[PDB]
Amino acid sequence: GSRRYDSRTTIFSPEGRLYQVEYALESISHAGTAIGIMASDGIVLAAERKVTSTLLEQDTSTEKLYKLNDKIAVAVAGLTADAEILINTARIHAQNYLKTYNEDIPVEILVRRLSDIKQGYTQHGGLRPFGVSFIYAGYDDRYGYQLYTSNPSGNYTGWKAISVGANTSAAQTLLQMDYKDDMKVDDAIELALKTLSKTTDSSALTYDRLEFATIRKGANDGEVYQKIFKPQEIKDILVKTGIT
Amino acid sequence: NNYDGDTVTFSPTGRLFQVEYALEAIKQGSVTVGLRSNTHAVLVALKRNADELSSYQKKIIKCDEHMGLSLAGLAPDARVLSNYLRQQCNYSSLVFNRKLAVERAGHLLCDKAQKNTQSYGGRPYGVGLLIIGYDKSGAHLLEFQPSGNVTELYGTAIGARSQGAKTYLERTLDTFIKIDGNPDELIKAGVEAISQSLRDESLTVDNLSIAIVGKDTPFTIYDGEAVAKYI
Amino acid sequence: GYDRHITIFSPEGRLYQVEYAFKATNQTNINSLAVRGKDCTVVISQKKVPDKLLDPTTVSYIFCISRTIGMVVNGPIPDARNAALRAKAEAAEFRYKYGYDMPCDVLAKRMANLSQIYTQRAYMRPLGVILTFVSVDEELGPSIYKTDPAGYYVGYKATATGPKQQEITTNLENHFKKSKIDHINEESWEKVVEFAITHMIDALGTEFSKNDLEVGVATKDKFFTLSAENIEERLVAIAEQ
Amino acid sequence: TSIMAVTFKDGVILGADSRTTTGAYIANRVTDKLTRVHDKIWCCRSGSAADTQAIADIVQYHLELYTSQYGTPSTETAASVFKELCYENKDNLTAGIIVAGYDDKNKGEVYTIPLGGSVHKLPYAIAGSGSTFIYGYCDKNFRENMSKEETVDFIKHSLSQAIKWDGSSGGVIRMVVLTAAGVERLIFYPDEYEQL
Amino acid sequence: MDIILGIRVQDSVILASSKAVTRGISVLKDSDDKTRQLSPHTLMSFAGEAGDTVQFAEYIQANIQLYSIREDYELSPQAVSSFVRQELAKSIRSRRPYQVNVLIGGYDKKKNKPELYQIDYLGTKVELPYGAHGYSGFYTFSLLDHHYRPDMTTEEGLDLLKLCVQELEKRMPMDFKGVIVKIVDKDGIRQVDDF
Amino acid sequence: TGYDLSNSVFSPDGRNFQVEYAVKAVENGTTSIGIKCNDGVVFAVEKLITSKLLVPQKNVKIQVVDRHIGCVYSGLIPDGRHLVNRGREEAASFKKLYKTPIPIPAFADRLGQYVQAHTLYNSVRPFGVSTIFGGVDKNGAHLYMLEPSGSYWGYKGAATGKGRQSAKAELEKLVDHHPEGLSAREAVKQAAKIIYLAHEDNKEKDFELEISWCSLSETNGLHKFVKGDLLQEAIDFAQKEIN
Amino acid sequence: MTDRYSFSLTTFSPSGKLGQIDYALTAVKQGVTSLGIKATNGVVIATEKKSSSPLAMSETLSKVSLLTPDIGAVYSGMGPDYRVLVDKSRKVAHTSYKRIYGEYPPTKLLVSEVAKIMQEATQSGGVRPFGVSLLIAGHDEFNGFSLYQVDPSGSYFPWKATAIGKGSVAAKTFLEKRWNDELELEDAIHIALLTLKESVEGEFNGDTIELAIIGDENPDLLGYTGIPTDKGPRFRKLTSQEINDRLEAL
Amino acid sequence: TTIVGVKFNNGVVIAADTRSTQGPIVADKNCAKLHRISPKIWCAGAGTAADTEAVTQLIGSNIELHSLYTSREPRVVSALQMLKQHLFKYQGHIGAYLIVAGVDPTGSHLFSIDAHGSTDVGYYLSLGSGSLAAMAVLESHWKQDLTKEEAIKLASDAIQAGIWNDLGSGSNVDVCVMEIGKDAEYLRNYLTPNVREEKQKSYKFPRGTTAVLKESIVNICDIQEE
Amino acid sequence: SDPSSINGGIVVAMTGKDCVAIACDLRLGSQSLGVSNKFEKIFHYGHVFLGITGLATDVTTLNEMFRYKTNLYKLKEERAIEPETFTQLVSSSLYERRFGPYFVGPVVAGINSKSGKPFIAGFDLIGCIDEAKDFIVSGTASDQLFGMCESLYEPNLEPEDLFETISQALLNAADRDALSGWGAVVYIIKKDEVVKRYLKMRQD
Ligand SMILES: [Cl-]
Ligand SMILES: [Mg+2]
Ligand SMILES: [Mg+2]
Ligand SMILES: [Mg+2]
Ligand SMILES: [Mg+2]
Repeated sequence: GSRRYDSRTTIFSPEGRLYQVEYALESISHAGTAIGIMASDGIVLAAERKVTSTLLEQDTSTEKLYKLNDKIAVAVAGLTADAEILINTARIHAQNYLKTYNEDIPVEILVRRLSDIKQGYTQHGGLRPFGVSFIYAGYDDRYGYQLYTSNPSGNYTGWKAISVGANTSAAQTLLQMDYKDDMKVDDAIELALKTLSKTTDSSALTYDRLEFATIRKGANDGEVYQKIFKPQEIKDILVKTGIT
Repeated sequence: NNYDGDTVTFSPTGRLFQVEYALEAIKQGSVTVGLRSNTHAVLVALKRNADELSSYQKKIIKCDEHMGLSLAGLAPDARVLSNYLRQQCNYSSLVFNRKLAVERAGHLLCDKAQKNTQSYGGRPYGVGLLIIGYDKSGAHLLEFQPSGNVTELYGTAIGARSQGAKTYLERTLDTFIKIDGNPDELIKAGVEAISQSLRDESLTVDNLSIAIVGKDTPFTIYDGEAVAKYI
Repeated sequence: GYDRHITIFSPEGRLYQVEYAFKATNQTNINSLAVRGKDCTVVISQKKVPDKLLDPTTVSYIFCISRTIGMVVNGPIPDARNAALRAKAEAAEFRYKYGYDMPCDVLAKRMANLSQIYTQRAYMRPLGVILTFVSVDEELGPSIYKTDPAGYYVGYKATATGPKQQEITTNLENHFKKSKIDHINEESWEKVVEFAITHMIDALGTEFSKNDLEVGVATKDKFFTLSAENIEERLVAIAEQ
Repeated sequence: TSIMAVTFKDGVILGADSRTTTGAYIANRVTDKLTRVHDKIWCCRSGSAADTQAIADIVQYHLELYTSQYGTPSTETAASVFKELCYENKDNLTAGIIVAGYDDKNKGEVYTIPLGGSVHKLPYAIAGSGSTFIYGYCDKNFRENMSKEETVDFIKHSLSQAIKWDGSSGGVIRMVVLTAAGVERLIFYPDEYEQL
Repeated sequence: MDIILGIRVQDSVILASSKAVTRGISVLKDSDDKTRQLSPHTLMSFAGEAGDTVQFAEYIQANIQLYSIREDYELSPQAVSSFVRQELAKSIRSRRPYQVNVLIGGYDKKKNKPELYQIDYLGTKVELPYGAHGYSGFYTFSLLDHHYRPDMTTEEGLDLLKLCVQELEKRMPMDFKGVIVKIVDKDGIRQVDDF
Repeated sequence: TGYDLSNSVFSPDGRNFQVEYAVKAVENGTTSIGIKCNDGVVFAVEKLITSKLLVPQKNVKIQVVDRHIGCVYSGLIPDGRHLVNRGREEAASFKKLYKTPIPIPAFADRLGQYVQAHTLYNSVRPFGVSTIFGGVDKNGAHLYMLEPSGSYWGYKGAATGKGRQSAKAELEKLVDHHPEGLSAREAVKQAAKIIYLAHEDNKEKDFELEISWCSLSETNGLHKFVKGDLLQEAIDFAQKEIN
Repeated sequence: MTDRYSFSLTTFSPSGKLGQIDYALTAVKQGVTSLGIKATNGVVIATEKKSSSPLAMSETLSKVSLLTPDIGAVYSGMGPDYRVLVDKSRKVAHTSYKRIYGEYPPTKLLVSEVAKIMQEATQSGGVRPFGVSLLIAGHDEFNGFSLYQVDPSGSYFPWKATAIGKGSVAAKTFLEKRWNDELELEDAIHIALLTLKESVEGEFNGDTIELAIIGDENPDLLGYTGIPTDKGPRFRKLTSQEINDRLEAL
Repeated sequence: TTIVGVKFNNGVVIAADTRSTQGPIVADKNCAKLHRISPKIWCAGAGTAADTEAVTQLIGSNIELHSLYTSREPRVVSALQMLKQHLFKYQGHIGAYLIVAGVDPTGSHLFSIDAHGSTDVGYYLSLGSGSLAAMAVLESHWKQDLTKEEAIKLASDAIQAGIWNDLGSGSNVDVCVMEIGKDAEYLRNYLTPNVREEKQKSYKFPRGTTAVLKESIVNICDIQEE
Repeated sequence: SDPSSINGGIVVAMTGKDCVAIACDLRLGSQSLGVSNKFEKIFHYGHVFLGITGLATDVTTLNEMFRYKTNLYKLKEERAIEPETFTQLVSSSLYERRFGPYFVGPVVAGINSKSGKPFIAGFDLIGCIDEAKDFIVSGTASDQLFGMCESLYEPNLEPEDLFETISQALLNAADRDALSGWGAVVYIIKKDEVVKRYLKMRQD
């Protein structure tokens, strides 16, 4: 019958590894690099679009940076279509929590929920896992500014600075070298762009190949503002930091 | 070979190997004999033990006051099929106030076994059954195969070395069919029939199992010292 | 190589099970033809009864789907009757739900969508048949719409199906290149049937008796099949000029 | 409602009034209660207009699908399909239907299906609120094997009386004739049938 | 059950609940505690139909305790009250609704403020300086409307509460066998054992 | 290759090999036939006597559907019983809704669609039987034969099983020598002869003959088994022709 | 029976490739060329009507389809897969938007819904991916004119101009040289016809070319008058004659 | 509510009053009761106002999808069949009473529909609380072979009878004309015979008349930058 | 017993020259018993304002539901919902509970950010839209509000004049209803400024 054609997506190898998870991680290593850096006064998200065209409408385009709510955003590395399925689920979870408790969802609770959904596809159902790694940038009043990552296994961890996608080994070494705990957002903006500029597979880093976002308490008094940078604004910050 | 992985696959010569392998389980089972006259129907079964400390595996199951069977092969499969027969005999009595005809019981067993030979995921039954009974048309003996094939006979045998008993019954056909109104002589003929299938071992008091049903005789099973009279 | 057993893509972006279903289509070794008149649509098909023990009246590949729609099938009879039963059920349901007779082109689309599903879902196999639907539609007039195992469908001025479809197709093409119109300019359906049989004789290079053919005719508000004696009258008229 | 169907020598004729009421208000004075479920199988509807229209539409669908598979259905078969719907949904329906049809083998046949969903084959049938007033007249005047003209007169006179006494019935008398020759619609206006 | 009262003062919330349980003809118990601790700084008193009251209260308690363990964090009184409201608003359109009215008294450790929420079985929530359910408010609100100040001490709140209970004992037809009084503040929940 | 390991898979030819393998099981079975006569149909089957211990006349093979349809089959007997059980459900639901007993062409398609459905999926196996069936309805006598593929046609005469070639040749002679038609009683005699003649392909073991018929004049359009004197008369006629 | 294929037929290979998606893209590559160009006051989508037989009436086969009054779609790849996706896209525009908000969805969100359907055929049990790439052009009040490409994986991208299928690589280079941000709709149609001529072998006329625009509101195609706020569809399919008129000024 | 439908030479016209009520209170004085199912199929609804609007939009939505699927302009009989089967299934609980009219490739059509699922055919129809007043006018002035101008006149006169004589109806007359081979013309407020007279007095208050406790700016803007 | 008059309360909305106003009382009660004088019945999602009268549990539930839905709308659409669009969403959401409805009387008020056009709308408990040019009323004193608005209202009132008109309409209507009062709020809404004013009124 049908058993003949079953790939068995949820089995261990003899070494105790999950085949499909490992192969999905291999897929993600070819995706454009995304970086997150956490500072005392905010968080930076920077990400590289994959080899673009001059005829691509950039100002209406979104492939890397997504808003989950007013306090939490994500950077994507992997299959964009897979990511949008999970992103929509996460947006719904955040609203479910807000309706139930009348408070904004704490960052970790949202991260744990999405990560549990990823885990399920590795243990039951016989379906392929989601080929996506997320960087979560967010703020709540318990832990303040937070960075997390999750991968197709459904495992998640917290970070001061982290990269996903292509050249993460090189990127992580550069971040580990220049990162300091008392760093500020404007310094973190510069570090993120400098790291992408050195790790990129492209010839030069220009505005049309980048997506950028900041989460600042640089919002008038005790509140948080998300800023998804416009193409012209990415062009200006590239000149300011002296990359173009 | 490449066509024996499941029951849903014919071979190039039109064979169903999973069904044939299920048939093989019956041949490994212990011998059991069935025979009838015009007044009575008898089952004789050689029970098998695991070792000298163990009991002898029961072979005969009562289905109703007027019907029962003996098994050879996977015993749990006989329990499933006999339970189904008990229910069907029971449905007939409760709904129609009618004792289930032995022939109709054979048809129901055939259809239940067939469904397990044409669908994916399932497996054939691994047991053969000899059903005896007395209904409105007299004494009856049936042979069930897990292929679905059910056959009405004067006498037969299934299990290991069953060919010896089957040849004896084929010779004695004209004699034992005439044993009317004499239960003891019909059992004697059945005990003599099953003896043609024995090697190295003989019929002892905890080895032998006999069942009988007839005109004024409810289906009853004899074990222990109740069969010493026939040893 | 299990990409050849179920309907998934091969490395070339092909669906082999769909391609092999197209090959099953010619297993009966029968050719069919359809043309449009002014007021009618005619479909003819070869009839072969190879066994003397057969009842020839039951051997047929033309189906009356509804009062207005007829369907000829190229492919094995089990898959043909499967498609026929479903088309009949769909046509009847349509009339019940939407209050008017299902158009020929709409039924074709529906059956084509069902076929498309078999090419995408693994547990279902394609049907090894090509379905030619004919009618005189109340809005579009004479109509020929043909469906295949890939889920493709389109309207036709005229069409042909079977092992020798190309010979018939080219013959029909050449006629319409001369006349420069999209139909047979004839008043009566009898003469449109005569045109259809004549051009099949020309294309295949074979003569036909009354038992060698099978004919279906669609007019306004009804589709019907001709008897052997109705076909004989048609053959006599062809021979007499 | 005043509805009836009558078998005669050449086939069967269905008859009906045209009045539909909501209490004492006549919601439609020119209603067509004679309904086609197949070419030569028609029915007369009485009871809830929603129910009988819903039933007749389902039957028409069933017989259209029957025809595509098995050819022309018998009048008995059409009556059976009506019965199945009326019997199995008796709790939720208020429908009294008379089924009339013409075969060539069986000729004219009439089946009546009252409230409970039972079937009764009859030489002629009457139903609706107005039928109560013409049980006497119809029983005295019906003969088997009447001519077309005699049967038209019998129905015209019968429904005339039903209309005269039943406030729920009125308007025009519609009729449908079912024979080998085909299907003929007839209509008779108040100025004609009131002076009978 | 019968009378449940609440009052939010300067630095604490005080809940008072009757002790009687009546099975129609007889008073079966005169020491019943109509309250459940949901978290270290959140208390819920309840009244309504028999069985459903305790079943609902313990169900809520289990859920809040589950949240506390999962997150290693105590939900704010506002968040707990919203969760409870939703459960009752869900319940009112169920096959058989919870016939339970509650008061939620909590001390918010983040804002350093006491908070009192009144929720009825329909899922009707209001935040109040003082509240009640049933007929309790009909007898006590005129006294609370007169004497209440937002800057009252806990001792002044207890005294105003005594005046409310005295008026209930005078004008109510039912004998509710006194009240158990509990205080919710920055240090948690405690019971006043002499009232 | 591998196209023959799973049902419903098209080979590069456009063939379903699993259905073709089911035909091999049919060809391995005993001979069964059907003859269409003037006002009805006759069915006959070869029953191999494997042993003396088989009770004569007891293991009945031909099956009735409703009261007017007979069914016989060659191949896997349980598969045939499963198909007849479905046929009995189809006939019951038809009569329930439409009142009239199911017409034979209508019944033929019900079996056809069901057998065809077992060629659409790999989760089921095709039927290992060819079924000869028919009876009398309002339009007269009808005889059908249905294959594992779901394919069926109407027949003047039909045969299947191990001795089908022999039987077919005998049936073809009857069609040629009787264009006007055959009577029901003649058809019973001829059916006996053809089974006896077809038994040459199964000559090792002896057999038991079983005949049934539906005729407008002889059985009032109901299916009945040929028994007693009429069966013996047919056996005598058959034995006379082989000698 | 029952669908017993409850497992994924698309899985990751050791190299991280999703084979079935790659193979679906290969099927799209074999497909007939289709393109889209965005102007300041409109959008144009175009393709070749590759007729399978001259006896076939190619007007009965619509490669360019109306999804909403202000949104249209064209494809390259497997035609039948496209046809069912158009059916699903038309329905989802109503069920998940118009029946909720009382208005037609904006282009980007309808594209998002179609993308989701294509993504699910890449992960759900017992199905293969859709073998098509779509180009979807549309207009809505707050986003203006827009053009999107949707691939078998479910991924979608906005374009100023692009091409998919057979001769897409050459066509995209041709479009890069001609496109600017000051093009009027008539200029974009002209460029579309020029670009499409390069990938067409045989006849090149109004009967072999299918072309539609998203432009001004067409009150003449509304079918009713009396409601000032309803001004008609922005989607319009050009006629055979209208295409031929612009082929003389070519 | 008063709604009518009238057939004429080359098409069909429907009309309605513009008053919607909640018991004896007028909720809206200029209500729109003429609903569009498709460009050339319009219906007018009486009964539960949410139901008539909801059932019209559902069937209108499904009619649009059907039209796209079949590449044909929608038919009135399709709208009728879909509406009656939907309403029958809900056994009268969906309280929609409709007059459905339109033109299609088959011709011009006029039907009515009761909440329980029954339909009828006619040359002139009326529904709603003012249907008896309207039907009185229709039965007095209807004839065969009416012109477009005569049918509009008759339809609006029938609505006026409902406006003046039925307390459930009032305000203005809305009309929609559907002619074969033409665009359907929706004539909103075709007649306006109920304008309120000028009041005797102005009730504009002096500024500062109302006592105020607190004032504050409401932040409707999103969280700001910097 | 009647769910729509257990808790009491009223909402009124009006249009003016380049502005809209929406107002409500502050009472929540259990029939005769006054429970709260701070129960505001007007909410806003971006620049769109929603007033809701009726059963208080459903008032709270629907606010939470429309906050839920308008937040998801904004994330997907990348813009704030408009009054016309939100009106359809309210109608759709209410009708989905056709045979088990929320016992409420919603009122929408706002200015379209692109056209600048003032907009108001009202609904029955099951979704029927009343889109009036002049004014919308809702609640246990809707009869009284209809009487006030019909005489006090005139078109094209300036923002500060509209405030006086709607305030006097609410106050005097509430004082003739036992289940309305205990305070009041008035929102004056212009294209890019909104002023909120609490009114002084009798507390019985
Ligand atoms: Cl479809
Ligand atoms: Mg498949
Ligand atoms: Mg009368
Ligand atoms: Mg008051
Ligand atoms: Mg008072």
